[PDB]
Amino acid sequence: GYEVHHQKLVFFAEDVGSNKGAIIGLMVGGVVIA
Amino acid sequence: GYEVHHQKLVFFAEDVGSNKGAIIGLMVGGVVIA
Amino acid sequence: GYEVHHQKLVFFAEDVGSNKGAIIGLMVGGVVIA
Amino acid sequence: GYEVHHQKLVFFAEDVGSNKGAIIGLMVGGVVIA
Amino acid sequence: GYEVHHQKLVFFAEDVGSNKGAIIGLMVGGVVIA
Amino acid sequence: GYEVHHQKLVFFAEDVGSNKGAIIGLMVGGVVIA
Repeated sequence: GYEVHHQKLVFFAEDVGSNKGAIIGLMVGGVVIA
Repeated sequence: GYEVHHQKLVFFAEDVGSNKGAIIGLMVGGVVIA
Repeated sequence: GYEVHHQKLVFFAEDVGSNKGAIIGLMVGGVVIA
Repeated sequence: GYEVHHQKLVFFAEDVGSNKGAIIGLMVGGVVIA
Repeated sequence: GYEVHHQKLVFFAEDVGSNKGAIIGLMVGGVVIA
Repeated sequence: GYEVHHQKLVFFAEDVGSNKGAIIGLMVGGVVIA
């Protein structure tokens, strides 16, 4: 008998203001210029 | 007997204001210019 | 009998203001120029 | 002056024979039973 | 002047035979039973 | 003047035979039972 629950995973937990660049959460491969 | 529940996954949990760039949550391959 | 719960994983837990570069949370492979 | 080219991303690069289960390349959310 | 090229990312580079379980390349969130 | 090239990233570089469990390459969050 197992029980798994209430795990929680966040990437950005607050405000993201006045951005002008490249804000990525998860990136597999690929290039980014900024 | 197993029980899995209430897992939770967020990428952006708050406001995203006045953006001017590239805000991506998950990116597989691909280029980004900003 | 096992019980796993309430684990929590964050990448950015506060404000992200006036960005002008490359803010990435998790990056597998891939190049970044900034 | 920038130049980005010839990036390449593969998920399965060879034969996939006699399968009987769940072969997924990329999975966001969702359950799999096998 | 920059130049980025010929990056390469693979997940499975050979044969996948007689499978009976859950073969996933990339999985964000979500449960797997096997 | 920069030059970046020929990077290479593999997860499984050979045969995967007679599987009966959960073979994952990259897993963000999420549970696995096997």
